[PDB]
Amino acid sequence: KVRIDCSEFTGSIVFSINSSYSYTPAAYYNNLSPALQGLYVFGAKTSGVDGLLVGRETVGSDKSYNGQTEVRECTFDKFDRNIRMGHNSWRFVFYKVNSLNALSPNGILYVPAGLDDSGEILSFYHCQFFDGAGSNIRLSCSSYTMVFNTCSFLNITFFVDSASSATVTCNGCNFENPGSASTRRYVDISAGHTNVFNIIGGSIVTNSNPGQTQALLYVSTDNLLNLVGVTAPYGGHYQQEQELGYHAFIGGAGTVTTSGVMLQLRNGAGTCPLHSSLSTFSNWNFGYGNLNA
Amino acid sequence: KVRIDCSEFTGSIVFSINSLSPALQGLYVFGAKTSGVDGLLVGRETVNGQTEVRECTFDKFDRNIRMGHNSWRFVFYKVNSLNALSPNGILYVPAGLILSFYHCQFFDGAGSNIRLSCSSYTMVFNTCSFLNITFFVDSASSATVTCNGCNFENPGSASTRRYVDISAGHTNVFNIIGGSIVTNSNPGQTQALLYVSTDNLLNLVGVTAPYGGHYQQEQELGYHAFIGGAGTVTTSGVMLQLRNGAGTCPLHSSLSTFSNWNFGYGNLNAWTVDKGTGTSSVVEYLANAGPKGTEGAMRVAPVSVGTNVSQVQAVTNPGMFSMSCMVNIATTPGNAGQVSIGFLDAAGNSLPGGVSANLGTTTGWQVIGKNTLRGKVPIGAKQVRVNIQTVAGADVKYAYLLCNVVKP
Amino acid sequence: YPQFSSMAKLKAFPHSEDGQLVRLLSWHEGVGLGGGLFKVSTSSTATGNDGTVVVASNGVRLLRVVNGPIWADMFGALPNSDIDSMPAVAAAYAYAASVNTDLYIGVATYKFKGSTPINVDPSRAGIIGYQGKVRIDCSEFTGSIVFSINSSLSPALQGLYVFGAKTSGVDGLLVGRETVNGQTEVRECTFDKFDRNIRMGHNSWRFVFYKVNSLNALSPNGILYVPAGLDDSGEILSFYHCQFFDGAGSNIRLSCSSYTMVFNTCSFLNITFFVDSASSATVTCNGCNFENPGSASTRRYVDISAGHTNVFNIIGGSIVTNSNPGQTQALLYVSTDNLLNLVGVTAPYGGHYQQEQELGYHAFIGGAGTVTTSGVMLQLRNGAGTCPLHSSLSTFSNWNFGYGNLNA
Amino acid sequence: GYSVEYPQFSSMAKLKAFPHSEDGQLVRLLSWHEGVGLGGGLFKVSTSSTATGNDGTVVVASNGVRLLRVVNGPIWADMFGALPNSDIDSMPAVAAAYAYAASVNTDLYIGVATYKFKGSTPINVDPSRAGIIGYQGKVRIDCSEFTGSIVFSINSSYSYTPAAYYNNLSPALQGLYVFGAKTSGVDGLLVGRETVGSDKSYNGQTEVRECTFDKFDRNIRMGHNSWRFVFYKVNSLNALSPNGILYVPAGLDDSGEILSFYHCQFFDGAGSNIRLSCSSYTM
Repeated sequence: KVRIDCSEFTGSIVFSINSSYSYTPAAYYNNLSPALQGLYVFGAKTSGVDGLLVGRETVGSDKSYNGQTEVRECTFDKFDRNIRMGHNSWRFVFYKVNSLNALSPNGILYVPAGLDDSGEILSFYHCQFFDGAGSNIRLSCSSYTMVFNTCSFLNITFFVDSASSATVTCNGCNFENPGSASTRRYVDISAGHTNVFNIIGGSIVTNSNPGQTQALLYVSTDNLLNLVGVTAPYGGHYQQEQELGYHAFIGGAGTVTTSGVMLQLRNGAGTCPLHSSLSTFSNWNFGYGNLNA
Repeated sequence: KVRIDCSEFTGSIVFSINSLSPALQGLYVFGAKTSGVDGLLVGRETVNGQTEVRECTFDKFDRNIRMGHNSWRFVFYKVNSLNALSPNGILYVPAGLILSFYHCQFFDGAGSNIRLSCSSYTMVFNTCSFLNITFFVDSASSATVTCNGCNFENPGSASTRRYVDISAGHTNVFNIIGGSIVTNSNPGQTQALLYVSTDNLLNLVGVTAPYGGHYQQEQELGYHAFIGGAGTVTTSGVMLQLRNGAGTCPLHSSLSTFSNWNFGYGNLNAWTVDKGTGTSSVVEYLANAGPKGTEGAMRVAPVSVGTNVSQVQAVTNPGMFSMSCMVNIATTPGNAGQVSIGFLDAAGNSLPGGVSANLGTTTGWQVIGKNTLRGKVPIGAKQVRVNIQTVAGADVKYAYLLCNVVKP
Repeated sequence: YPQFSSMAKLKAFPHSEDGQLVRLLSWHEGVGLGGGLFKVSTSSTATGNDGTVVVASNGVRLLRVVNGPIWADMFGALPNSDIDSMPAVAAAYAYAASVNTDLYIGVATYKFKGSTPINVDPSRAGIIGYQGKVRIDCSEFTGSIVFSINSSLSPALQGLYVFGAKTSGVDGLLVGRETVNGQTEVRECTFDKFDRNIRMGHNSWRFVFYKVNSLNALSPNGILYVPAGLDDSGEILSFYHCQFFDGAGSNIRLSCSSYTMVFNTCSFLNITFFVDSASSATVTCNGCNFENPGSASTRRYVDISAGHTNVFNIIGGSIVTNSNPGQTQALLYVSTDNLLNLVGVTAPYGGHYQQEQELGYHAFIGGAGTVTTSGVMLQLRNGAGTCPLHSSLSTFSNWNFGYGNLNA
Repeated sequence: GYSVEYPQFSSMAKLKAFPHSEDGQLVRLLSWHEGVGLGGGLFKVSTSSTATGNDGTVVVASNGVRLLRVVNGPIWADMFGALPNSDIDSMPAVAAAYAYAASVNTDLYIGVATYKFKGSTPINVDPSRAGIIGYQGKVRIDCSEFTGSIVFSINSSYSYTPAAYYNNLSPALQGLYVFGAKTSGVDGLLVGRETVGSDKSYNGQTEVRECTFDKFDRNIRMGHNSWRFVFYKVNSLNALSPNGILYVPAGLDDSGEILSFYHCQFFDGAGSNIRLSCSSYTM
């Protein structure tokens, strides 16, 4: 129950977490105690003031051994970027960490491209990511692997535009639009190649809005979206045909796979197919240029 | 940062845990790699609560962490284990005995590894990392290991050690879900980094299979693939690195798209042989003629006109594929021929997304298909057809025609 | 002094007082690097370079008051940052060459982006790390070559670890030019993860390589490539204590005719040395090691595969063969009309030798060329055994019954 | 004319004793030792820094405020208080300077002079991180009073990368005339390590250049992981041991690949010789 009011702080970052060692004793000590615990840290949405920097702003003379560092039971609120990955952002674990109401469009959680010695299993357990006023999560770094376990993504979009080899795994997470009338996507893998997004279990909740004019899940060419053990939602406000030209849940020219997915066959409003890549029938869109098949 | 120096401790084990605070928390416990001196024993050496070890590091013991007989449910959180003396020193579950690990790091063994040898034993790792160590599973029967969101890597290492080696027993299961498998370039990866033995299973879900130019697993297997062993491999939502400039390889024999791919039938069945007008062209099965000299091979020496050997099988979107071939050109006028992969719908119509690999003129056993025979399964595809074309006047042996379409 | 926090602020201000001294705190805002005193000149028409000559927005020149050496930070290079430093380093080198002084680069990591090569003119200036482990990250560079060395003395390049990301079509170092006296050296540099790490082009200068490392290239000729057609490059290419290793499929290929290369105390590890020049290529290796360390791979060490009158000399040094499943092919190959001379070196033997699979008989060297031996030693006390080297060294006539009879 | 560009301090002691209070302020150290005119430079005052003091590049004032040296180029020993031509043991200052230099992957330079090395603590050069370079090749190191097992060892801290990238980029030792007094048990240079480590040491491409080792027990001795070292213009002379000029003992691990010597002079006449006893060794 410690609250840190940073409304009058004008620095670039309030907290940074980075080891002073390249190997030992960091390989013995990082895991013994949390780096930050029990702190509710909030600002006043001042431009240029970030909450937490994970790693360092610039590449060090040597590597910084940050593996096994923990941020626990903390909230970062009303900063420009609440949590930002820097160099040497590897094997950090966030347990019961909340990020909310950030100023930047990437303010909830930002992983910029170009990071050195970063990307090994950035883990989040029981974390809450929330906004609704334009801030989102964006993963832009290549060869970056993140795991979210029992986390909540509320009124935000999870953007992945890494050039290559991003892997996001969500186990038991809930994606929801509570209170909001926004048509924003839940997950948007918009660029690069060999990017993988896994939705394993959890729930996808789609509360009614004026009309869902775009697909809530989007996977671009050469990327993969895997749905495992999850129920595909349906609502009468679903109007994804405005974007795609047809009534389907997922957009984009990437690939979707389905394992243990359920449909709401019991929904009075109806049910829709998930993605073009799951088409049962050949020449489904008459893309052959003829009527063959 | 509490530091427990056990370099002069001469006992069998330093700590034991036997019967909701954690049992241990906040301790760096290290030894001097003295033989017979173990760090942590979970349970007793001789034959219903939940207990936890958090925020501890075990280092430089014979066996850092060892499981014993105990009925309590154990959970590890932010535990490091590194640099042990015993070959099983990182973590050892002996035979004759759910164990859960969260954000634990098992690394820098310098010869020490993880070994699960206990039958009917279940282990779960979440957001853990296994670095410069091997994970052995030689349980007699029914061992289960599930790694969700974990990383297997060789950071800064030249070693060709395996990442996962399921080496014995039956009905042992190893699941890799999400996370990452990273293979930094080394002097040459001449053995498979994943191995699943007979009657055992390796399941890969939602993880990207890496590729690197240093991959040389054919030295062990006789053919270019990622996983060895006569067990079974399943894939669901697995991504292949189709745009990797060095190439891509199939994953396992158990995922072969085509029948009689290794000519283990003892014949050329399942392969459609079309000599064309070249009735004189010879297409024969040759025993003990492949790369290892212990496997079948198909020799094709066309005369006057080329010969095409093909096989078609069922496949459908969604899917990704990669194929490798073992080819030995004895002699050829020019380009010896071409291996090609095409897709068709159920009505036989050819579809876009076909790929081909030219055989060239170099003699001797060689891998074909690395950066050529790969891609995405086109939408609406219902059949996949491989065709092996050999030009007239060329004499070529073919072996291990391994294609994988990674999908459920 | 009047103070400006950044180059942008310095350029934007309307400087009007001739001779006035102003202080630049830093080239980039807040970094505290690249700053210094500048003198306003209203008469100067010198070309701006954003380093020693700054042209303000109003056209007034500011001339850097230099107290000491030129640093790339003075031209806007940002060490240990994700910003592209190549324009600043290129501009700094251009100034350095203009005053016939080497460009010193401080120890740090620099990112090279874009597609514009830097051409080092060794008759004017080299690029020298001062002093330590300087890293030049070219992973995002998309040009044909990062560095070229061409005039048409201090070393041209020294103390630099230059690496890419194995992007196809992006080469590391080109010595000479793409199209048709003087001596210059490349020393203490590492080239890593390019398509072709080092490629020879057209040039009349005698190049010497000292303590140069080349490894892990994408191209099959990626370690070191001497293409055919280099008629204008008549000088001997010399290498001293250079390491060519861990190619991950990349190799050395000499394809140019009438071309001579000399290697002294170099190591060729986990790579093949190819020579396929049409005629009159000469490679001499004195005190070199050819080995397959850590990977135990069966790939050939030396393959003189084509042409005529090509000579490969192995003088002293060592040929080491680590054990594998089976050495099913000869590690040394010399084709028809070519010559491999072995002098004062020990031929190795191992029980894994299975060269009869390729040759039909048990011998160390393959090919229909010629092998000579002077002062060569055999491992006569090797318990696994010993084998003959080559057919061309046959003691007895009609040894293979190639006469078509039993004569002799 | 009594104005100065930056606040000036005549010695390291005065710099540390002053109560620095203005964050970011640039101050000038005229010299490490008062009046000597060596080791000076510009320092940036930092009140936020928690970096460990080393009395060279990171200075901690008496009030705890850090002063950070503005360094352009290699590290010099006189930045850490090393004094030319002195009777005081210079090995602690050079060891401290090298420790920082290696920590930032930068070579250590030593100014032209004669230095005395006393005590018994060897300097272990990590060729993957930093070398020790005598300025203009005219550095003399008097080890007559050194009682340790070896003056210098050269061994990498890595088993593979980045040693495969860095070892070649600069010499491990250059421009040093190192001599002892033939006291038994004191060796000059150890190439590799004394004992087999848990992992191998990637020492390939490491260079000793323009150095002389003289009047030691064994001047140059090969240890474990002694592979692909190159010695250029290195001289070994007047050693005590019968194998003192250059000794390769038997039993060495991960050793023997192309140990190379260019323009080296091996001379004695008083009983010391070269002996290669290790198997599978190529020189």
